[PDB]
Amino acid sequence: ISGVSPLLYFPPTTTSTTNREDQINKNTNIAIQMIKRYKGEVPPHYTRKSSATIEQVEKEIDALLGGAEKLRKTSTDDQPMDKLTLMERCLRHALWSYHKEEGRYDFDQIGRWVVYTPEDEVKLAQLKREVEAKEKLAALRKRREEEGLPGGPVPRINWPQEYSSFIDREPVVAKRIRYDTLASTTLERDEKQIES
Amino acid sequence: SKFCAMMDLLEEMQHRNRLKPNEESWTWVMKECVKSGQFRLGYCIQQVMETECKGCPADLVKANEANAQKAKTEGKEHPGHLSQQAGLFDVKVE
Amino acid sequence: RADEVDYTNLPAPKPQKTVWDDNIETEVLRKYLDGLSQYDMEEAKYGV
Amino acid sequence: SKQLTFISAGATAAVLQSASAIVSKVAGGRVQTKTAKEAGRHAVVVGPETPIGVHTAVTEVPKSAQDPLFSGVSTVVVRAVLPRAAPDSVQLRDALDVYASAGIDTKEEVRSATEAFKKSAEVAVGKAKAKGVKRIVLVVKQASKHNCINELFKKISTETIESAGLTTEVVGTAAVANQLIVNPESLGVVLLNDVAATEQIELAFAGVVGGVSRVYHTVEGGKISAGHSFKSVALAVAQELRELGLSSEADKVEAAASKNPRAVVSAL
Amino acid sequence: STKMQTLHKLLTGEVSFKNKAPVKDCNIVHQFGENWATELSAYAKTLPAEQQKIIVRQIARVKLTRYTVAELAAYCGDGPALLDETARAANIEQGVAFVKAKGVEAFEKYVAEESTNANWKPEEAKKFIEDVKAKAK
Repeated sequence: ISGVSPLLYFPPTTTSTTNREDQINKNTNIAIQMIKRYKGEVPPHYTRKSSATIEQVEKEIDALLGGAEKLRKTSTDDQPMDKLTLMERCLRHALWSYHKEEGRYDFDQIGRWVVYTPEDEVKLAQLKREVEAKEKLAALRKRREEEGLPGGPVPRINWPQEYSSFIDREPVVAKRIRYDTLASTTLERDEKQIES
Repeated sequence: SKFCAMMDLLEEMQHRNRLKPNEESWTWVMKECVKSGQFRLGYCIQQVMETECKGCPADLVKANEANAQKAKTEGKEHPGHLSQQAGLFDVKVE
Repeated sequence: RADEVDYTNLPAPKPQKTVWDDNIETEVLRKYLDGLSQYDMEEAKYGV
Repeated sequence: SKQLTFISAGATAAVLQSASAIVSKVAGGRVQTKTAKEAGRHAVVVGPETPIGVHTAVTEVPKSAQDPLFSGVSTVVVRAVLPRAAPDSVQLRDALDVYASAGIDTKEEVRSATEAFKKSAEVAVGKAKAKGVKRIVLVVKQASKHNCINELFKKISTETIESAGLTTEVVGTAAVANQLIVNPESLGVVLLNDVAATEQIELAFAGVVGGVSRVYHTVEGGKISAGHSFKSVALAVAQELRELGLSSEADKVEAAASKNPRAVVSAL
Repeated sequence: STKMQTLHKLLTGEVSFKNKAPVKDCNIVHQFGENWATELSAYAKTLPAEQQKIIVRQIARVKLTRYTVAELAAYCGDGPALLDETARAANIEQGVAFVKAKGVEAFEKYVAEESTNANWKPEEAKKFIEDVKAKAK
């Protein structure tokens, strides 16, 4: 900051009307395009051989396994299984794979009926962190939005020290510009469309 | 840290001077933990007063629990870098 | 009358890595925020 | 009868209105002035933002409009411009560096970037050969983020230039910018990689020299004028009228720009 | 004598800094003093005409270097001689927008804080705040 500078810094919010809607909408346009490229082409259409709902299938499975309850017998992890147990495991594994792909995340049942290999366990643990974290982030941004605090993150900086510690003003100004726009802008997508 | 200084002072008093801290001394420590927001030290001091002294001022115990609730909800119960998933080759040993 | 000073010599601008508050938002953006800090330090060293 | 195509890219309405008044008053109505967003010939683009359809962004120091401070300087600054997509869509300059990090395939984008750099390199070497210089200066931002776009830029620009037989010297953005503003006579031809910082440097050089008009070479093949201020736009219009085959009108606009930069329309 | 000789070589480009840093207004101030320009112009008078002209030209270019690249591109479009007035007007417009956005008292404290980092003289800061206030109404 050596030397008398020509101008004073003011918040670079010239286009303060960066309507949250438009910024989110642009984020949606960007996110979808990249996802489509990464995945590739929509897979070729498939016609169902039979018509049935997931809920109906789950109800039928529960009915089938409910009759064979007395017939079931406690078996240890290291003992050979019962035909009943084999059927239950297969059905629940398929059902909960479908549910984990759909979006419903009962992280207890998905654990019991889908987790076999330690690699599978690691993947589940990663999923549980992501789901809970994203959710709590929305809650934080919800309270943050209700307060009007800037949606974007704000670094823990003391710019008065920054100008003092530098010898040239150009990089110092730029850092303020970058982090000012970051906080000024929003960084959320229209998840409705992302999921779709 | 105010807490560290007071604990060291107590250590000097009990060990190098042979004087048993009273209820008043521990209450001051508990007040500092509550005031500073260090809700985990309050739990340990709470047991100390419940063990050596006769219980803890219920006003401070409730306040300490209240401090815990705040960061329990704020996503700051444990420093995040600690909670980051790591691996055998994913840890930076400085 | 010995050497006085090297006017050519300039003290390098000591960079400081930006530190972000430890919230859930930071953990989700840990990689992204780290990249910004690295870019900031690179800009400071080179100048722009 | 004839048509002049006005493109607006981040330009305030005042500049566009001034340009329209200047052309109407000078031309006299013989040549109409239509507004659009893309063109290949007889086009003037107003505003710092880069228009759609331009691959080279050359700029020089015209002898007539040399500022007294920069009298006698002769350096050509050519900025390479990658193809520009819609504002919502991800630009190539950013896609080429982010997709690689994300693991997405980057074959088509690399091919498009390679073609743009080759064309820009060919323009730069042609200018260098015309001026007689033996070595050109490549400018690449040394930020860690742009560790892929610049790498391709260097790999291709040096390949083409070395194939042509001239030398290349790579440099960053801050050092070259300071040299170009302070001691520009030590640089003959400087190519700039496609980055926002390089665009600002090109604008700063075009303005510090005293206000000039930049030349954009498009994919279709041709030259279109570009300005950002009253004087620069006025010079851009004067050159465009000269291209259409109007000498006296071009000279009058140039004289008015030299005399009264901010109020050329009333000056002439 | 050595200081003036070093400064002349530095401006001419013959002499580079230790780390090859850009020779801006800020860089010179930290070594050759705030008024390096004053002690250089007087020294140049003891040199032939060609060197005197080069010194004047280099000094003028260095003063233009006191602005950032973005500021030069935005404001120096219509020539360097008009750069200062254009930059001042743009800064004043920003001040007016700030005042209309978040009151005056905050703006007063904001300008004061900015003057601290800007190394601005109190008189210059007082003149600026008065000018923007007058421009408002």
